[PDB]
Amino acid sequence: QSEKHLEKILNVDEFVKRIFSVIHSNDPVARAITLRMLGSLASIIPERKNAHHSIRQSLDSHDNVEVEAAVFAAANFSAQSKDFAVG
Amino acid sequence: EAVRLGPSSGLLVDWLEMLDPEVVSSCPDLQLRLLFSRPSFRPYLLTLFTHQSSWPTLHQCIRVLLGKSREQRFDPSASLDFLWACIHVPRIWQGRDQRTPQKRREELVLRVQGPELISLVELILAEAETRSQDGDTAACSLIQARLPLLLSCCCGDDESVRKVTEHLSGCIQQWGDSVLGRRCRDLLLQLYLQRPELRVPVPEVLLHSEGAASSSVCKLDGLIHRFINRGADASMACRKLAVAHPLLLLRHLPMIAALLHGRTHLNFQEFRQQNHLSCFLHVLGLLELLQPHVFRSEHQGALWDCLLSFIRLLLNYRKSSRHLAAFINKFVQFIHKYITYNAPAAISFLQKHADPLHDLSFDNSDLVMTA
Amino acid sequence: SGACGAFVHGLEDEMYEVRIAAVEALCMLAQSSPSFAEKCLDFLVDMFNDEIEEVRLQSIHTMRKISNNITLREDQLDTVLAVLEDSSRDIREALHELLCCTNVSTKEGIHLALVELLKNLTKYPTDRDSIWKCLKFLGSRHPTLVLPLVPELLSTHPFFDTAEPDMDDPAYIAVLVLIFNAAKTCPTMPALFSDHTFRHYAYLRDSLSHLVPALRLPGRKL
Amino acid sequence: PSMHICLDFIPELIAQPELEKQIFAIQLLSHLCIQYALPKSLSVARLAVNVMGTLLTVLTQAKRYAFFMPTLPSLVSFCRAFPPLYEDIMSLLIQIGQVCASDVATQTRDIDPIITRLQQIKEKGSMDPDVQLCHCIERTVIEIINMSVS
Repeated sequence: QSEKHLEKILNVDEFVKRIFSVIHSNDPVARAITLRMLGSLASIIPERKNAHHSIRQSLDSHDNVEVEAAVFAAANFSAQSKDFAVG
Repeated sequence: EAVRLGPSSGLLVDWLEMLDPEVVSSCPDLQLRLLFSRPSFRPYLLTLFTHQSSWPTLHQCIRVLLGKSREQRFDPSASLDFLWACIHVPRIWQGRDQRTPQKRREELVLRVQGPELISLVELILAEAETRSQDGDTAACSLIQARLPLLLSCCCGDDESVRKVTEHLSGCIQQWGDSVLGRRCRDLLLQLYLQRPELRVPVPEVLLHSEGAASSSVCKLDGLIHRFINRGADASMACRKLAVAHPLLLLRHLPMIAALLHGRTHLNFQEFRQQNHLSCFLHVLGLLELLQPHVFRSEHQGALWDCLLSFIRLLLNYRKSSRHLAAFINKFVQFIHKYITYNAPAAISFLQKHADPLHDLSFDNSDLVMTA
Repeated sequence: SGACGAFVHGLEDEMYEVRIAAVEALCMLAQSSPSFAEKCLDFLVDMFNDEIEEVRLQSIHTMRKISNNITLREDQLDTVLAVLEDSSRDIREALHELLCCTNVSTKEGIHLALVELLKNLTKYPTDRDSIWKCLKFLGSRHPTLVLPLVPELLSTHPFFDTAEPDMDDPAYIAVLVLIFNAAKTCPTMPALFSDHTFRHYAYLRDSLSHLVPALRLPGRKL
Repeated sequence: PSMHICLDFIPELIAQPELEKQIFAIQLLSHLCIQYALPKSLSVARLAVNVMGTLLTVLTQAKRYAFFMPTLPSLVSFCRAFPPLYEDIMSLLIQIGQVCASDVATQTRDIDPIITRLQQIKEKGSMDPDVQLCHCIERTVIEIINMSVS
């Protein structure tokens, strides 16, 4: 919802770390929510290689909602981040 | 199937998915001919039949397609990826952990019968003989790509034995030597397949499962030779694997020739315990146990000449012929290699012309000139 | 007829303005004549402990200009230690270009160079591109010398398969790209790989192509 | 994928006065070791081998049979997953075998599996429980040998 108030964040590294620290769990719904959150943040972190690797790994996962969340995050990170597009 | 409707064809495809829920519902022969024939909407209809047909109908289609029939009523180009999609249906793997199998042996497999697998391998080897513009390396790449499903559909030693014992005849577009040599991926220990591969003498870079054990044994032997209980399999298992499976040793010879390169550093050859007499004698015995492999085809000179130069450097840097049995064994091996083939001498003369000016004694002039 | 020296007595005699000309004549005579290198490489290596910022770079240059038909078994420690004594910001790239174009006799020198490059990385992460390029060149020069060292570089276990290293670690990506570059002409490279090595190669190859080459792994396609 | 956490209560499931709970714990640990390979899994497998070896001398024949009939494939999978345990398992097996060697000779039988020592395995009904346990031990040893050799 609050997308325009996203670029005015001072501490970005700690925020991204706290967001990404929950994608390593074994819960597919949690991983899907984390992927959707990362895709929602595709306007402030278009070069974080960890997010690209997570989206690449979880794109062909054995699930149904996690795959859709990975597709959404991949579209968001492919809008920007030419490197993610070519990858 | 008859009219060449260019733009409207897709419209007809709609009528194939609107008033026809199951593909094989009214007539099986016409649908099988439309799906698998001797066009453009083929992959879409294949995906529809894969993700919209019931399991009994799918098994029936699989058993009627992969059956023994020489009427060419099924395209193997579509049959291969159809089977690959039926094995990897996303409904079969719903929510389990992603990519955590056992690489030693796959448990979840698709069981098949005898004649079914026979017809499958027959059509696979038959369609891989066209080679319109692929060449030769692309055929091997396709074989390597389709080998996983071929090993997954059998999952048994009896099926592998039945597969390796079937060798067709002919001399044009054989393409069987590659499949017979691909047994190294399944860690096959059959002597018939090894004999067939040795008779074919086909050099292949296929990824083998038993190559890791051979590499580990070679590394352990090298470490034991460089350090001096680990010496048990260092000299007894290596030669056993060499006399049993010579292809693995021939393919591992690249990394073996790069070892024992400590002769240039220590030129004394009198103070070394085993780093200059054990590994050299071991590799000399390994080469002696492979007389039929030293005079083999090409793609092995890069290792043969390397081993020859290493032996020459070890003999020249010796403490004035500190070893008697090793020199005699090396001379006998060189004589046998020169008598078995003429390319070995033509390739080693460039080093012999310089090695004959170092000793200049009655020992190097042996081959340079009971019961 | 020659009854003089000026080769082993002209180096440690006076100021370095003549040492530079001496090593220049040395590399000039070694470039033309293919011989004479095996007996002058020792002298060219042992002249590094000269505590002069000029003779060091000139030694790097004369070794790079003669990096052909030469061997290196134990003379590497006297030529690699030029990066620990000081910063040498403008000499480090030359040393890395030298270490990649040369040949190594055994795997011990390869392991020494690798651990030294890892030390330089963990101590100076500001020149990782030069390290990756030199490792690429080293892997493309002689890929066989690293074959008996594959299970020793990366931490792997025959029956555990645990202790997964960090992805963005600048210490493991170097070894990964070195293995991938040495995996070109190796007969059976993936026979000793781990489980995550295949996905690491799949991610690095699709992200960058100037350092990771194309392979024929059974897991990948095309 | 959330089955590894069961390891954290596998030892607690072993220390139970019911033989069925112990058998189920041994089988679950066997499957977890053949699926997951971790040092903690190796430690729990070693503890299971120890508690199975110490239960051979505190159980009667009627309970020994029922406890060692299902739990031998567990040892087979432990050998398949953990090489360094081989010796231990072998020793354990030997012990159990010798125990059976004293149980068959006690009471007269109908098949006399003692003279069957000089027999080979043939690829691939109602009998005596001790003879059945002997045959199960022999079969599991054969499978362990075939897995380790191939």
